[PDB]
Amino acid sequence: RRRVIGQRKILPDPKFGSELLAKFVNILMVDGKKSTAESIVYSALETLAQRSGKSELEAFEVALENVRPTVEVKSRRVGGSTYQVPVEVRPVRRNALAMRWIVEAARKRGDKSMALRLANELSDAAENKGTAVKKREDVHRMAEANKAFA
Amino acid sequence: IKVRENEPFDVALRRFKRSCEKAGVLAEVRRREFYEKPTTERKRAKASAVK
Amino acid sequence: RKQVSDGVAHIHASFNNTIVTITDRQGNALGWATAGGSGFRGSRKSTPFAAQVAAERCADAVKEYGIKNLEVMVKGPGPGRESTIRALNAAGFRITNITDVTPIPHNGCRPPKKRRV
RNA sequence: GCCCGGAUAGCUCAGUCGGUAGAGCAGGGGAUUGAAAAUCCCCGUGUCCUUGGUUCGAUUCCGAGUCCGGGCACCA
RNA sequence: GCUUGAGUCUCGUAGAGGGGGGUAGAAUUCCAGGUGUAGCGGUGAAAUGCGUAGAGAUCUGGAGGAAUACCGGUGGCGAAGGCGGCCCCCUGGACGAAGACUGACGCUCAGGUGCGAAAGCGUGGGGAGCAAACAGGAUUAGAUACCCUGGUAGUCCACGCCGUAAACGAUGUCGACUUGGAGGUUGUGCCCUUGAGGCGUGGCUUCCGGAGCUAACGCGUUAAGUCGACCGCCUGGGGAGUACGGCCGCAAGGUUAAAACUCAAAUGAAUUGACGGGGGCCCGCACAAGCGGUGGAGCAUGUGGUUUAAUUCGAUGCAACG
Repeated sequence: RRRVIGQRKILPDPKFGSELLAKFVNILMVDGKKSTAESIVYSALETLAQRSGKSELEAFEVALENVRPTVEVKSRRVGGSTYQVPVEVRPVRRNALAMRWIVEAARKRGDKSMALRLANELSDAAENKGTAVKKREDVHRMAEANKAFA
Repeated sequence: IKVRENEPFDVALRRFKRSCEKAGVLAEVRRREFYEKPTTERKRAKASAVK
Repeated sequence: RKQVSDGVAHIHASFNNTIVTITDRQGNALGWATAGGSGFRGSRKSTPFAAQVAAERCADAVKEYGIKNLEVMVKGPGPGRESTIRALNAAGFRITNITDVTPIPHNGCRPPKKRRV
């Protein structure tokens, strides 16, 4: 409610050691079976070699670029009815949010297996594909697209 | 109400005339009139202006 | 294809809507804009940042001439008395004089009773 | 007695070149409510008025009957 | 006889006091024409409505009616009701000051006469805006409403009628007394009048408040305090300001004004609290931020049903149902 502290410092990736990738595995994690999450994403994250052939590291961030929004809505119980006054999105959630769309939509892909069903999505991310990239504009069509209230 | 300035700039000066008329004597009209409602509320709001 | 060079611009600022027409010196229609015609309708308009995109649409219909300068005629209250003039200052136009031509009588006609909920 | 029309869900009604028919309401089961309503979700057990016929097959098409409805029964 | 009550005269002062006639400027609507083009208008949204037969917007000219921004005020005038632009004409009252004059000619007042907001009525005018009725659109369970688009009487004028209002200060008129404080408006005397100004002395008027008064709230020199003169009025609530009769009215209806029967109260102020689709300030995984669920599915469990010879009794809003 009124509580005001700090964020929960997360433990970096099991290898590259990166908070950005840390909360990534967590957002992807399920049933506290964190192990699988690693062995499911940490693989597809490197399986990019077969998909490219080099130091697959920045590919992740570059892939998220096509999935990084900067405007969202927010209904407000004002003016009798309910406003929508859209507002941008700070970095703290930009990177986070995206990760959800990248995973929460990579599951309904319906491919070989979550391990790979995820990999492909990354390539589709930077190359614009799947609901992951969709959600962006499908969301932007509200904010910045309806500044009439913003 | 009449603005005019040299050296192109959108400073303002506009809200200066916004103290004699403007959206006030406007909304004053807007809806219905008053009649007895004013002579009364005009002489009660006056009570307010005391402290 | 007349090249009026300079012509005042009326800004009919109202509540349920706002419309700006870039008329000529004498007062001839050269190009008018409209919030209702600016995509969003219903009532989503009104708001200042919504009228600005309207009047700015004139620089697309009245640009056929070459208005190098122009005045501004703001009439009636509402979210579009400032927005309009602003958008016009960015559109590239100039300015010669801002003024409010809102109809302020002297207790002439008796306004409508209306509203009572 | 005469001519014209109606008869379809519990009510009021819509409907079909002939093969398995619906709406508003009421009814029922969920919901939400402190509880009722109002509102939200899901729900038709109709021998299509009777009796003859055409037909492979009739709520539908043909004849008749009851009932209701409209009109009429006048010169004398 | 007298002059301080009351009145007359003189000279000034302020005023939306009244009746008549003019006249000005802003805005609305409408008519005509120019420009220009697909929207306008409206609402919480919408829709009716108006738009390609060209609206809206814009500009020019014209017609007409109503009301007079600013000044405008805790202001002023009036018996009350009420009365706002500027000008003229006819007219009433209030107040001050040197004074001069009359000489108790005064106060109140049943009945009586007259004046009376608005709505309404009659005859004849007028009619822009607004707007009962009425008609559409919307809302809603319904919506003979609030809201929206229209709109008739009416609102305006003359002349006559109706006489009511929370016609309220809910406080009759006239007079004399009784601590104070701050202010408003208008007259007059005076002060290096050297000033915006400062000191008094009258009229009217706001706010606070002492004694006292009051059931309390509160009133408090403009009294609801202390007294005097005259008048109107009240006697529990409902029934009822109704019926009947009279009077008045064109008609609405007004005025005067019961009973039967019925209840044990009706009522006034103030106190405590509860509540408010009242206000201010707060806290709680209350919300917002996210993580995972329930609602669908199969199975478990309980409950309401339904059934049963029995389905033992209880638990039933959050506080009932592993």
